[PDB]
Order: sequence, then structure tokens, then C-alpha cells
Amino acid sequence: RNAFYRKLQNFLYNVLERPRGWAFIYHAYVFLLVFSCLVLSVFSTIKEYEKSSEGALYILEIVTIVVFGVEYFVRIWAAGCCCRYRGWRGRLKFARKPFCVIDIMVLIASIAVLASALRSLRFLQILRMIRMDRRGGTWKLLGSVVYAHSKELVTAWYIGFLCLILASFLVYLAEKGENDHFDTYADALWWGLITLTTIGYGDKYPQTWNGRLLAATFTLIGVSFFALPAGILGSGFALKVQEQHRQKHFEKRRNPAAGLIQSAWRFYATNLSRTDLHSTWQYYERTVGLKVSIRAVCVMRFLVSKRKFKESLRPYDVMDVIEQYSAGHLDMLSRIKSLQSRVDQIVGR
Amino acid sequence: RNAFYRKLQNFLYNVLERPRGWAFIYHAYVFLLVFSCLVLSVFSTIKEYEKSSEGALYILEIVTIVVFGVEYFVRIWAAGCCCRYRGWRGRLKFARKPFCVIDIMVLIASIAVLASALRSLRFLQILRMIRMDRRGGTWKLLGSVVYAHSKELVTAWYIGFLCLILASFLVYLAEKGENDHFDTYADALWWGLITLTTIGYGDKYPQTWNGRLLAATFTLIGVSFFALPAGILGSGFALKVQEQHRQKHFEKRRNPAAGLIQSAWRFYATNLSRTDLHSTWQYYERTVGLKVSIRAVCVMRFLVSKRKFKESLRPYDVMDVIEQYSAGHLDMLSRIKSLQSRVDQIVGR
Amino acid sequence: RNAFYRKLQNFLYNVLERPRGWAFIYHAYVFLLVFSCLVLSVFSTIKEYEKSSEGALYILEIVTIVVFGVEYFVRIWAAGCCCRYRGWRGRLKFARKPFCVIDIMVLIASIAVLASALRSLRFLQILRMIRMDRRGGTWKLLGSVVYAHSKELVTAWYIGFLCLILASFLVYLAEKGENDHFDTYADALWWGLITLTTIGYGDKYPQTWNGRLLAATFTLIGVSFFALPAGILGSGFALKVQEQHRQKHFEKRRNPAAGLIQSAWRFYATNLSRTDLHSTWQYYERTVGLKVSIRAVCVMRFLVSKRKFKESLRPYDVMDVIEQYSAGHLDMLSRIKSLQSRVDQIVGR
Amino acid sequence: RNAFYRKLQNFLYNVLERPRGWAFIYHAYVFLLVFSCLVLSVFSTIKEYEKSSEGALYILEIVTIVVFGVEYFVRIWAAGCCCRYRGWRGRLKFARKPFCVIDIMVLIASIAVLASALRSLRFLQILRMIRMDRRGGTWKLLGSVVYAHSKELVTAWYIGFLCLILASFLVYLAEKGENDHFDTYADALWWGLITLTTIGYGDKYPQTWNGRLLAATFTLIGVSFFALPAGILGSGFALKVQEQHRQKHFEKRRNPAAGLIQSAWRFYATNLSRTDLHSTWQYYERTVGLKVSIRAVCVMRFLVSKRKFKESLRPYDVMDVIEQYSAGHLDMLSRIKSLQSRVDQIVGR
Amino acid sequence: TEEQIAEFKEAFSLFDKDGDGTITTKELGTVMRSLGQNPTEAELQDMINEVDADGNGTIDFPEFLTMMARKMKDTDSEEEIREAFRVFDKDGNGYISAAELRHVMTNLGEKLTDEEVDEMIREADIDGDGQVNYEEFVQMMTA
Amino acid sequence: TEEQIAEFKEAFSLFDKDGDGTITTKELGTVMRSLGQNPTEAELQDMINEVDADGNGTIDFPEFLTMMARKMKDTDSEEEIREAFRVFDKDGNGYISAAELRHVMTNLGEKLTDEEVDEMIREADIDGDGQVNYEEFVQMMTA
Amino acid sequence: TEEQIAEFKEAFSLFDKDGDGTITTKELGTVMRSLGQNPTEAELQDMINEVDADGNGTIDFPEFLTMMARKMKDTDSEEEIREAFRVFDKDGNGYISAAELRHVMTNLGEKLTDEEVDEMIREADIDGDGQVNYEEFVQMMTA
Amino acid sequence: TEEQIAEFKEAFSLFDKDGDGTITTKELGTVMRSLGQNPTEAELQDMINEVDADGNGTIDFPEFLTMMARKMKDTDSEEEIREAFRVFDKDGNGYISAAELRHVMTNLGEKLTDEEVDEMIREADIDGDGQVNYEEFVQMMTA
Repeated sequence: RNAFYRKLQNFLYNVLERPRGWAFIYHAYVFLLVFSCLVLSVFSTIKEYEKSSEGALYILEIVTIVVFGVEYFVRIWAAGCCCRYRGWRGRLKFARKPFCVIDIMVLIASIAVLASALRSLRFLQILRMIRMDRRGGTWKLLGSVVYAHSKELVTAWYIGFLCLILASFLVYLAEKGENDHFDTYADALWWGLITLTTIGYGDKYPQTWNGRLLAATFTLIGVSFFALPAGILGSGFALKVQEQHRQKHFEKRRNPAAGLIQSAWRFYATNLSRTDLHSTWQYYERTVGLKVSIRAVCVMRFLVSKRKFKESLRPYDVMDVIEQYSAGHLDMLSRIKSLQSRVDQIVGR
Repeated sequence: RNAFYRKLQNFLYNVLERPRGWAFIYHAYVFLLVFSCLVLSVFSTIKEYEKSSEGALYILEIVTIVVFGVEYFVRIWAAGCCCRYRGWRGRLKFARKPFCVIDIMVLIASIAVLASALRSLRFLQILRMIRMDRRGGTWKLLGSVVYAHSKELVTAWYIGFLCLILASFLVYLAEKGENDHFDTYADALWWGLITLTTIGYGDKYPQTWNGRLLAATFTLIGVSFFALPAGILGSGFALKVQEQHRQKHFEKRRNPAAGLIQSAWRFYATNLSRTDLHSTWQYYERTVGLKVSIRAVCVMRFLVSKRKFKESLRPYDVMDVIEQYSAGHLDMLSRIKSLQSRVDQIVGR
Repeated sequence: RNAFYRKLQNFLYNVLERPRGWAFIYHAYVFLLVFSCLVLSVFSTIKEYEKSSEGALYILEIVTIVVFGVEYFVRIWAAGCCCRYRGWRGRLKFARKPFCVIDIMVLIASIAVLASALRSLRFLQILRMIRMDRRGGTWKLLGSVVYAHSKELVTAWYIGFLCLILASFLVYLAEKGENDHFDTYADALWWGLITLTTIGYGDKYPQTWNGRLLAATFTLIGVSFFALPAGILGSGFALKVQEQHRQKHFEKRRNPAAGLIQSAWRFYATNLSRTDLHSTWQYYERTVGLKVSIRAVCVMRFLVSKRKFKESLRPYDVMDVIEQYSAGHLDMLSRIKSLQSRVDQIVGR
Repeated sequence: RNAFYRKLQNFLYNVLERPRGWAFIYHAYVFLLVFSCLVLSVFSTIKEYEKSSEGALYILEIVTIVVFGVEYFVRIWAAGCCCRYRGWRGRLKFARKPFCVIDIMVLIASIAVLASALRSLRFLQILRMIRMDRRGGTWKLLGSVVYAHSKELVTAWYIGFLCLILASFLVYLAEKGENDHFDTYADALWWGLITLTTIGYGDKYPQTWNGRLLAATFTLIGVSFFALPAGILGSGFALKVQEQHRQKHFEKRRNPAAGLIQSAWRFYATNLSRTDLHSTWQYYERTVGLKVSIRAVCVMRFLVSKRKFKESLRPYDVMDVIEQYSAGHLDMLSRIKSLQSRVDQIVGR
Repeated sequence: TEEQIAEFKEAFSLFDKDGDGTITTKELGTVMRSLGQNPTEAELQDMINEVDADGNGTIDFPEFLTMMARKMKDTDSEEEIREAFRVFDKDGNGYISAAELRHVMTNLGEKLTDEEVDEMIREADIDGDGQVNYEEFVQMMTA
Repeated sequence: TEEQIAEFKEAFSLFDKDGDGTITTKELGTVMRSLGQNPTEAELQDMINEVDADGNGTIDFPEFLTMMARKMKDTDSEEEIREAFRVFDKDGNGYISAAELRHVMTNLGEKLTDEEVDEMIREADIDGDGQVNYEEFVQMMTA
Repeated sequence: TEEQIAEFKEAFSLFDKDGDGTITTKELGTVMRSLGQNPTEAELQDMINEVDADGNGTIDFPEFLTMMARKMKDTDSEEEIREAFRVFDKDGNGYISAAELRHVMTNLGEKLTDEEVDEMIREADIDGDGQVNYEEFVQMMTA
Repeated sequence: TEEQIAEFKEAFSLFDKDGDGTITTKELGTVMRSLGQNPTEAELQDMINEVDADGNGTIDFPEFLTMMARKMKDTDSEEEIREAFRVFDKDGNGYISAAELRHVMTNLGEKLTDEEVDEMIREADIDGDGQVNYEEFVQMMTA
């Protein structure tokens, strides 16, 4: 069952690595497992519930380290579907992958904890919690949309910061005497930051008529300027995934893709890496030293294929209509001029 | 008045089932009725106002069960406009519809309550409150836009969760000594969750300089990351209903629709289900064994009609210009090549 | 200076009625005046500051009623620029306009207050505050965008309402014993409504481990579902004013507009309302009973002009490219078929 | 090294003035420096930490004034790359620039503070904090998007203001007797403003059944209307930067730009400002009194070049397809009419 | 009055060529040609959509009478004509120079001559300054 | 029954011209021509996509039998035909005038004559008022 | 000075062909042709929009004098020419290679020869490194 | 080795027709014609953009040697070819039927015959099931 052997290895590498469908259910169950371990460790530090906490913590920690252990080992086993990790040296470079080093690290570490280290336990749980990402795509998407909207976010925070200083300073002036809440400018700044973010603790509220009047004017501006970046980034993600949807449905790069594989096999079949290659070699000795002649021209054909693929790799939604209408109408200009010239050649007779 | 009989049955089935206009006023009045029943039942559990509560609850509950009873029964009566529910077996399968079973269930149930069951009363009121939907379209729209924006929502909650852990942990470290609020890491996590969501109870606020300084930095990040999914889903619904508006005005599928009904009647008139069919039969014996010949070719015509209707069933706003400009310019290519070829045939003479 | 007389009347009617530019500064100053009257009346009900309050209230109320009086009277005087209000009967129908009746009402009313009525004073100030709108465009825009987004708003509030009931009920069950805050289900519902809206008073916060654990899960869902309609309507206004901007720059209805005025004057000049009309009459007796002949055909020309204007009155942004590309390519189909047919007529020779 | 002299002057003027890349790191470090000076000055007013505060404040203030001094002076030195500031009079007009006057002002001012003035110190720090902008682009972008969305923001605040008055008034009526919180209408207005903005201090919460019932209905409307402008402006910035991105990628004004520089050098080379100009002069005496003849026609060519550049300076995303399709199809109309006419000239033979 | 009724009856029999108690679209074509202008088929059909109410393809005497019976006050064309002026209200204040009226009106679409457009100015610009407040003209005639 | 099986067998041999145990696209073309209509190549190819299941380029006897064996109840065309009616449900209530049915049906695409469209009305509008509740027709026949 | 005034007067009479105290668009066409280039009608009309101020259709002596009287410092073309350089400031730093200047300038639109574009480089790139800081050139000449 | 160096030297002199120490675009055209295919001018120019590095308009011996010296491992074409497979990874799992490979590859663009595409299958589908895991093929050859 060597074919079934490789099929099962394929399925393991499919679910464990980049998933498509219901594999998120497996990842969900290990997510809930490690998350409940986190929650129980949190319950451990409470003095009263400590007994039941540890009584379930030892057992469940053994469960989750067994699960992590088999997951890691079968991931190494399933790395065979990838060619870069095949055999001793390939699988060992897969072990040289930094993420897998962190994984085997926390495995042996936790086992060593079992072989005042409780703070280290919760630290390790936060580490293994971050581990769940495996991609860094979250920070990448966030940084992309932040760097895109950088100037507007800076505008919102800057003007809101000036509104915070001004409103808090005026309130402090108007409410120094008859209130023990605002005793310095620092406590006043604490009040400003707590209200403009719409948190509203209630420890420091204006208790005068000058202070309440000033706050009643600057609140409609503060709370509006400190809640801008949330709405901005929100609509940013919305528009970005909307245009990514549109561009996902308009790939239209299949032609250069097939051309890519076409001339790629043309190059490999013309490459001197194998001697049994004659089918494509014959296909060119029929359609008519010569080896390298067809080889060189084929490598040029594969390079123009690769670059054409790179060009058509980026068709957009608005760039489609824009560029194709510029192209369409300029071709149309060649059409109308060819029309007049050729019908004049009919007149020329 | 059998025609007026069926007309009144039609009007009842129109308002009771899928509504168009002012029928939402009837549904609004039954909505307010059942909602006031809910509110009064809530007032019932209060000890003092219990007397007036029950004094109106008995009466109004009788009113709303009478209304529900006649509504259910006349709905069964008005199901005649639908052909699938006609007569004993049809109307009884309509009674086999799960929603109607739940309805008759709560009817007989409430009557049995009248024939410590008060908790069951409020439970039944929540049930009949969910009943008002009748469609499940709410959860369907929500799930659609959530599954669409799934990765961005997960990004916001994941990074916000890490910000919650980090900020709360640092505060706990900086505010263990001189504060009785933060006594364990669990109370610190409660503080973090209450502030980053901008709830702000006020039971636990930092009372130091390290704690307030750390919170003053991580608040602008927490409150911005925990209020992202609201704005994201908001702009999601906005863009979705905006493109649904655009696509609602650009149906343009009338041609395959009329073709659908055209060849559908062609099939039925050619089908052997009735012997009196000769008009379309004659229409094909004039435009010239033969029965099944025209029948088979007509069934093929109806299948291509059904599939063409399925294709034109999905014209979009951007897909309209995109696909029709690709098509338009490729037709234009056939035009310019036909131009040059035919004017060369003028040159060829 | 009868021309200067009418010019000054024009300028008054321009600023007082529909404004264009800096007229918002005049309206701003009367806005601040009536608003400060409102604020001072609010300060009047406070027991201590009552003296200074009334001491400025009498004077400033006289100022604002004088301003309102002259504004109303000169508005009647400036209604001459409008033809519908010219002379006794015209200006009196302008006095029959409901808004002006409300205005003269509050004028004479306040004077009668000067000729326990303080509550009536603040009521009248709220009335005259609503008066500032004069158009009802605010409620119109709000209703437009609400009715557009009605189903999504209902979805958000409905699912949020169910989340409120479920979370509050579970908390009530988990926190009946060891807390005096949650004593009935009504107080629990008060807690749910106060937290899911992110108000967070702090009077009732869970003080257990079951309650805090349940709230910690349902808060991320509650606060996200109760803050959806704000973001939805926000992005709704944004997209609506964005497409109104686009459509504002693409009027392109100037041709049917000039045609409208063209054939409108054709009708009036052909109409029998004046005998001195001969210029256009001669313009048709040169370009050659006959009066009504040209009259009838001109009225038909004005009706097709009015309907063509009505059709071109609604060019959109996406409807422009969509309809003009459908039209453009169908004209193109007529072009290519005329091409082949006429070049075949060249082949036919 | 006069070329290296000017190169170093160029690099200084590049980073100090309008930056491109990593120069934001230098500006970030001076930002953190002045910001930490602000924070330390805030810590100074606290009574206890005053000692360490001033102990670091003196030193760090000397550091930041030295940095500001060298920055200002080398900015004057690096203004050589700009031609308008070259030598005594040029660099002195650069010193006449208002921003640089404010800068040298605060420099000499702070030195004079070192040569009860602490309040002046914090005022000067807020001034130098605003100084960091140097452009006013923040207020410009804010005013642009506010003035664009002015009517919707006014609608949200106006209807929310009426909801505030109505809800607060009703609550005040329902909660005058059995509550000491609401003692006047002013305290009731304070409650309304604090809740509808979702701040929620907790000092004044309804403690009845009429009040809580009324608030429970008007809260879903208040908190939704007072949090609209944040979402509106948020989606406004998002859509604006999205279309600015689109228009940033579709400049397409390179042709009139090169034409601008082309005929600009044509004018300068034809201008009488230099006698050594013969190359372009010869270029026109080869392609054939005459000086001013070619000069005048060249100035006309440069003016049409400048105006054509001004026209093509504003190509949009939607205006591109709209205007180019109107143009494309009207050119197409000229094509089809030329087609029929010229093929009729083939028929005419 | 019966005078104008019989007057429109004579207009009906002048529109009428074959005598079928109605006015076909071809009669419209040949009477427009009878004045010199050569219209298109769809033009006359649109005129039928303006006049006829029962949807026959022709113009009977009742619909022709109703078309001739109503005045500008019986059209509800106030907002319509104000919008049409607004498209040529470029600044948006309410005023256009008389020379611009001549230029646009006499060179856009169904253009007229100079005496006619000057009659428009003398009837629209009441006080006679060339700067026409279109609202005074539309509230004078259209209403 | 075997009667209809052999009946479709005769239809198979009538579709069949050269006798290769299947029905090619050209046989479809020449039998459509045998009725008078001249279809296009892509039309017959689309018909092949409707009938054939293994993807050969022709129509065998099993696929032809399956196409002739199923009725409207075996089509899952309820929502399909209701949407097609909805596109011609202009107001959206569920009703269209019988004259509008005639006009559209007999002038759009694959149009028919008057007796046929009137048969559609008599079969769709059950009680016979001209105002057709399309859902009664689709829940009568399509189901 | 009166020397340049009479010099532009001779330029006026050289532009002038028929002698109507102004310069028509056809005189512009025939003098552009007199140098070898054959312009279009709309081109000369655009030139009229550049020169004339009262809107007559020709070029009088006052408007021609005003067009010849102002220098680059009297144009407010600083931002205009900086934007035009920015479109060819591809990276956006402020620099372009001299060979790229030659390639674009001598092959885009109203192209020139090599000595002229090299004169542009020697006048724009002051220190002479081929890497032109366009702002030094525009703040030297345009201002 | 010097054997392959002189081998590419003979390829250089076979590309070379006039003998200018470089390979012009016309030599590319006539050698592509020498195999039977007639390319376009822009095609050969694009090939020049692939080979040449100094931007002359021809192909010298150093750039030709560098083009022939590098292998797929020296291309950084892993993501490129995986995306190209992804466009034909319709479901997105990583698999395509061998018959679909033949159909698309032999009928799209620069198509090949059946033995060649079957060689692609035997080299891509390693275990030989027709269901090709494209990533095994690209991580075998491309890397």
C-alpha cells in the first residue's frame, strides 16, 4: 500500500498544514483545549479554587502536551508530501524551520517543568497561545491597512490629543477650588483621557457650573475624535476585502499561466538534465548545434512567458476597464485609420 | 361568489404570508401585543407590582392566544391559494410544516397552562417571540456577512486579545502592592475586559503612577481593537446592501425569462399529459412519430432555455461592464478582421 | 430707484429664504441668540443662580423677539421676488403658509406672556428651536437612509435583543444567591441593557465566578450587536453622499433642458394669451387654421420635450456606463451589419 | 569638495524639509524627546515627585533646546538647495517665514526662562508641540471632509439634540419625587448628555419604574444618534483615501507634462534673457523680425501647453471611463458616418 | 366655448387626411413636412405617447382636445422648468447673462433666431437688466 | 412501459441518419431544419450539453431516454420559473394582465401565436380573470 | 521701452495679413505654416483663448502686447511645472538621469533635438552631474 | 566547463549572421523562422529584454551565456509556477485530472502534442494516478 501510504501522508499534510475546509474543526478543538488550559491556569492563582484548579490542571496539561507531541511528530512524518523535506537532510531542515524549533522547545520545556515555576507555566501558555497563528498574517494585514491609512489615523489622534489637552486644562482651571477630585493637572489629564475615550469610570466628574459647562461643549468633540480610528480601520478592512473579492473573481491570467507551464516543460525537455527526453525534441525536429539552438530560443521563449505571466498576474477591477478601454479605443483608432486608408485604396483604383 | 371566495382567500394568504406593503402594520400590531405581554410578565416577578401585573396578564394573555388561534386557523384556511396545500392531504402537509407544528404546540400548551408554571410561561413567551421571524433570514444575512469578513474579524479579536493579556498583566505587576482592587490576575483580567470594551464600571481603577501610566498608553490601543468588529460588520452590511441595490436595478434577464416560459409551454403543450392540446401542435404542423420528434427537439429547446436562463440569472454591476467589454472588444476584433478581409476581397477584384 | 428697490428686495429674499454662501453666518448668529436664550432659561430653574438668570433673561428675550419680529415682517416684505406672493392676495397666501402661521403664533404668544407660565416659556423655546429647520430635510434624509437599510437594522436589533435576553437570564440564574444587586429578573434586564450599550453605570456588576464568566463571554457579542446600527447608518450616509457627489458632477441633462425652454417659449409664443406675439409666429410663416396647426404640432413638440427632459433627468454614475455601453454596442451591431451588407453591395456589383 | 558641499547641503534639506522615507525616524526621535519633556513637566506639578521631576527636567530641557537650536540653524544653512533662499537676502526672507519666526521665538524665549514662570513653561511646551506639524495639513484634511459631509453631521447632531431634550425632560418629570439625583432640569440634562454619549459616570441613574422604562426606550435611539458622526467621518476618510489611491495610480498626464517642459524651454530659449541661445534658435531657422515672430508663436504654443496641462491635470477614476466613453462613442459616430459616406462614394462610382 | 371647439375640429380635419375619425402618425409626419421639417418615425410615435390615452396608435379628437385645452398652469411644470434652468444656472445663484441666453438657446438643439430669444429675455428679465432671475419668469408664466 | 420505450427507439432511429448507435449534432441540425427552423452550430452543441452525460459529442439512446423520461415534477424548476415570472412581475405583487402576457410572450424571443398564448392564459389564470397569479400556475404544473 | 513696443508693432503687422487692426486665426495658421508646421483649426482657436481677453475671435495689439510683456516670474507656474516634473519624477525623490531626460523629452509629443535637450540639462542640472534636482531649475527660471 | 562555453560560442556564431560580436533581433527572427515559426517584431524585442542587461538592442555573448548558465533552481520561480498552477487549480485543493491537463495544455496558447503532455503527467504525477499534486512537481524540478 505504498500508494495508500503516500495518500495518507498527503491527507495528514493537508489538514495539519495549509487547510481548506473542515480542518478548522480540528484546529478549533485544539484551540479550545489550549484555551481551557489557559483559563484553568488563571483559576489556579485564585486562593480558594486552587485545589480543584490544580486537580484538573495536571491532568489536562498532560493531555495537551501529548496532543502537541503527536501533532509535531506526525507533522514531521507528513512533511514527505513536500519535496524539500524528504529523508534525513530534508526532514532535518524542516526541523531547522524556526517555528518548529519553538514548538519542540516548549514541548521539552513543559516536560522539564514536570521533571515557583508556575509563573513560567503561564508565560509558556501565552507563548503557545501565540503559536496558534503559525503564519503572521494577522500582523501583516493589520500593518498593511494601517500603513495605508497612516495619515488619517495620525490626523485623528493628533487633533484629538490637542482637544484632550485643551479641554482638560480649561476644566482644571475652572475646577481647582471647590473640588478635591482635580487637585493637580495630572489628575485632570486622567479625567480627560477617561472621558474622551467614553470609558467613564465615575471617580472624577465635574461638580461645578463652569466645569460642567465646559465639559458639555468639549465632550461632543472629544468622544468624536477619539473614536475615529476604530471606524476608519473598520471601513478600511471592509473596502479592502470588498475589492479583494472583486479581484478574486477576475483572475483572467489563465492564458499566461498555461503558457508558463507550456514553455517551462519546453525548457526542461530541452534541458540536458535527462537523456531519455526525445518526445519534445522530436516535436521540434519534425516541425522544421541544433540542440542548443532550439534550447536557447526556448529559454528566451520561457523568459518572455515568465515576464508576460508576471504582467498579467495583476489585473484589477478598475484597471481592467481603464486599461482595456484605453487599449480598446487606441486599437479602434488604428481601425478607423486603416478603414479610411484602405477605402481610399478603393478610391485610388 | 366562488370567485370572490377565492379572492378573499387570496388576500388573506397575501397579508398573512409573504407581505408587500401595509401588511407590516398588522404584523406590527401583533408584535406590540406579544411584546407588551412579555413586558407585563417581566413586571409580574416584581414583588410589589405583582397584583396589577397579573390583573392585566390573565386578560391580555387570553387576548393574544385568541389572536394567535384565529391567525393559525385562517392561515390554514388561506393556504388554498397555494396549490401544494389544497384539500385534506395538501392542507395536512401544510400542517406537517415544522413551523406550524411549533405554532399549534404553543397554542395548546398555553391553553393547558390555563387548564410554579410561571417560569414555563416566560419561557414560552421567549419562544413565541422568536416565532415572529418565520424565515430565519436574520441569521442567514448575519452568517453571510460574517463568513465573508471572517479573517478580518478574527484578526481584530486575536490582536485585541493579546493586547488585553499584555496590558492587564503589566498593570497587575505595577499595582499589586498599594491597591486592594487588583488582588489576583483574575481580577486584573476583569479590569482589562471591562475597560477595553469601553464599559467602565468604576469598581477597579488604577490608583498608582505606574498603573495609570501603563493604562494611559494601552487604552488607545485596546479600545480601538475591541471596537473594530462593530465598525467592520457595519460597513459590511452597508456595502452589501449597496451592491444589492445596484444589482436589483440591473436584472436584464427578461429575455431568458420569457424564453423560459415560452419553451416551458412548448413542452407542456407537446407533453402527452392532455389530449385536447392541438393549438401549439397545429402551430408546428403548419410551420413545416412526428409527435415525439417535435417533442424531443422541444425538450432540448426547453433545456437550453433553462440553462441560458440560469446563466443570465447572475448579471452583476462590475461583471456587466467587464464581461460585456471583453465580449464587445472581441466581437470588435472579429469586426476589424472581417473589415480587412472583405475590403481585401474588394482589392482582390 | 424702483430697480434698486426690487434689487434690495431680491437680496433680502435671497438671504432670508434659500441661502447660498455667507448667509449661514446670519442664521448662525440668530441660532446662537436663541440657543443662549435656551441655556439661560435652563439656568433659571436652578434656585441659586435664578437672580442673574432672570436679570439677563428678560432683556435678551426682548432682543430675540424683536429680531424674530423684524425677520418675519421683512420676510413678508421680501416675498415680492416670488411672483406667487405679490400684493394683497399673494402676500396673504404667503401668510397662509403653515410655517409662517406658527411663526406669527409664537411671536404674539411670547408678547402675551409679557402682557406659573415659565414652563410654557421653556416649551415655547423648544418649539422655536425646532423652528430653525424650516425645511424638514433632516427627517427626510434620515427616513430615506433608514428605510433603505431597514432590514439590516432590524437584523442587528433583533439578534442583539435575543442576546440581551439570553445573557441577562443566565446571569440572573448564576447570581441570585450571593448578590443583592440582582434581586429580580427586571433588575437583571436593567443590567443587561446598561452593559450591552457600553454605558456602564456601575450600580450592578457581577460579583461571583459564574456570573463574571458568563458575562465575559456574552459581552464581546452584546457590545458588538448593540453598536451595529450606528456604524451601519454612518457608512450609509457616507456612501449616499459619495454617490450624490458623483451624480452631481455628471448632470449632462443640459440638452433636454435647453430643449425644454426652447419649446416652452414656442408654446407660449404660439399660445393665444397675447396678441403682440409675431416674432416666432413669423419665424414659422417664413420657414414654410394655420395658427392652431402650428400650435398643435408645437404643443406635441413641447410634450415630447418635457418627457425627454424627464427621461434624461436621471443619469447615474453606473447607469451611465451600463446603459451607454449596452446602447453603444447595439449601435455597433447595427454598424457591423451595415458594414457587411454595404460591402456586399460592393461585392454585388 | 564644492560638489560634495552642495550634496551634503542637499541631503540636509531633504531630511529636515519634506521627507520621503526613514526621515520619519529622526522626526520620531525628536517627537519622543519633546513628548517626554511634556510628560516630565506634567510630573513636575505633582507635589511628591517634584524633586526627581525637576532633577531630570533641567537637564533634558537643555538637551531639547540644544537640539532645536542646531536644527533651526542647519535648516537655515540647508536652505541653499532652494533657490529662493540663497545668500543674505534669500536666507533672510527664509528667516521672514512666519513658522521660522515662531521657532526662533520659542528658542530665545526658553533661554530667557533660564536667564512663577513654570506655567509659561508648560504653555511653551504646548506651543512647541503644535509646532511639530509644520504644514497644517491635519486641519486641512479634517475641514475638507467635514465641509463635504456637513449636512449629514448637522442632521445627526440636530436629531440627537432633540432626542436628548425629549428623553431628559420626560425622565425629569417621571423622577422628580423619589430621587435626589434629579433635582432640577439642569441635572437632568447632565444625565442625558452623559448617557447618550455612552460615557456613563454612575452619579445619576434612574431609580424608579417610570424613569427606567422611559430611559430603556430612548437609550437605543440616543446612543445611536450621538455616535453617528464618528462613524460617518470614519467612513468618509476611508472612501476619500480609497479614491485618492485610485486617482494616484491613474495620473496619465505625462504627455502634457513633457509638453509643458518642452515649450517652456522653447520660450526660455526664444526669450531675450540670454544671448548665447542659438541651438533652439538654429533648430527653428533650419526647420523653415523673425526673432519675435517665432517668439510670439512659441509663447502661444507655451500657453496652449500650459492650459492643456491644466486640463489633463485632473483625470479621475469614474471621470476617465465616463468622459472617454462619451468621447469614444462620439468618435465612433464620426466613424460610422464616415463609413457610410465613403462606401457610398464607392457606390457613387 | 364652441368656437374654439369647432376651431380644434377644423384642426382635427386638417390633421386628418384619410378621414378615419382619428389622427394617425403618418398625418403627423406629413404635416410636420408641410411646414418644412422632416421628422423621424420614433419622433411622431413619442408625440402619440404625449397625446393618446387609450393606446391605439393614432390621435383621436378627445385626446387632441385635451392636449389643446390645458395651459401651463395645468401642467405641473414648475419644478421641471426650474431644474432645466438650474442646469444652465452654472453658479447656482439664479441669474444668467442675456448674451449667454442667446448663445446657448440659439445654438443648442431646437435653436431659434435672435428676435425670438430677445423676446424670451424681455419676457423673463422683467425689469430688463439682462441678468434674469429665472424664478420670476417661471412663477409668472408656468404657474 | 415498453411501448413508449420502443416509441423513443423509433424517435432514436428518426434522429439517427447514419446509424452509429448515437445521435450526432448534425442530425439535430438537419431535423430542426426538417421542421423549417435553421439553428446555429453552438445551439445544437448546447443541446448536447443538455442531453449527454459522458461527454462524447453526440446523443446516445440512454441519455435521450432519460431526457424524455422526466416530467416537470422531476426538474426542480419551481424557483427557476417563479424567478422568470418575477422578472415580468413588474410591480412585484404576483399578477400580470392577460394582454400584457400576449404582448410580451408573442413579441419576445421565441414568440408564439395568439391561440397558444391564450391557451397559456386559460391554463395559468385558473378562475379566468386575466389577472394571473403565477404561483398557482407554477404550483399546478411545475410541481 | 518704445523700441520693444514698436518691435511688437512690427510683429503685429507681420502677423497681420489683411490689415484689420487685429490678428485673425487664419493669420496664425499661415504664419505657423510659414515656418513649416501645419496646425489644426482648433489649435489656433486655443491660442486665441490664450491671448484674447474680450472674446472677439482674433488677436488685437493690446492682448498681443500683454502676452509678450510677461515673463516666467509673471506666470504663477511654479506649482504647475513642479507637478509636470513630478509626473516624470518616477521614484518621487526629485531626480532624473540626463539620458532619461533626453529619451523622454526628444520622443514625447513636441520633441526636440539633442543639442536643445542637452542645453536643458546644462541649464537645469546646475553643478552638472546628470542627476537633476528639478526644484533648483524651477526656482531658478520659473520664479 | 570550457566545452559548454565553446558550445554556447558555436550557438553564438549560429545566432550570429552578419558577425558584429552580438546577436541582433533580426537574427532571432530568422532563426525562429529557420524552425518554421514566424514571430512578430515585438516578440523578439521582448526576448531582448529577457537576455540583454546593458540596453543596446542586441544580444551579446556574455548575456547569452548568463541566460544559458542558470537552471530552474536559479530562477526564483517557485511562487510564480505555483500561482500559474493555482489559476488552473479550480477547486483549490491542489489536484487536476490528467485528461484536463491534456485538454487545457494542448489547446491553450502555445499548445503541444499528446506524447509531450503525457510526459508532463509522468513527470508531475509521481506515483501515477492522473491526479497531480502540483506542489510535488514544482518542489521537485523548479527548486
